[PDB]
Amino acid sequence: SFSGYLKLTDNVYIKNADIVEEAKKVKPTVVVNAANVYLKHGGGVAGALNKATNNAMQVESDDYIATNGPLKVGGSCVLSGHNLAKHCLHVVGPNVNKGEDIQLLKSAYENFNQHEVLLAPLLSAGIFGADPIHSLRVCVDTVRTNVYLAVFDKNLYDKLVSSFL
Ligand SMILES: CCn1cc(NC(=O)c2ccc(F)cc2)cn1
Repeated sequence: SFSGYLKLTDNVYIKNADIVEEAKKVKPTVVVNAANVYLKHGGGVAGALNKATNNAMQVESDDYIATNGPLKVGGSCVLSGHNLAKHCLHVVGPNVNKGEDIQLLKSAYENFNQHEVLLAPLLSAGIFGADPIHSLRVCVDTVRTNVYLAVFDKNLYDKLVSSFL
């Protein structure tokens, strides 16, 4: 199971880890992707997860978009986890670098509540432009299921833990 995590709350855990390496190691039932509405996994966590699947995640995602159209900001879809997990929950947090409503971050985290346990990144953090400290606060105040957060950046992980209220 998950190892080396710091317990933040009853159900939220955090670790300084590369979510791809963490997924390959644990093979969780659900790995969360920091997706965009088009499921175009170009960079950040999405680009890294997709590259780990040898682009199979992108091929599957393009078929999903061709059939269903884009996701909503704050929405999600469950697709295959490929070699990383049983499932990948593609969750679209608001991208503040695209002027998207940061209030949609709570709606984005609500998708995690449909899964009993998840391996996840901080939504809207990194290249999505939101403050990761704010993302962690929304996560702990929204998610009620067991979430294991992987924070790639050591310095950010330390800042998140040391400032956690
Ligand atoms: C650790 C590497 N890294 C940190 C960030 N983000 C921030 O720290 C931040 C802080 C305040 C903001 F208003 C927006 C973003 C993205 N990558």
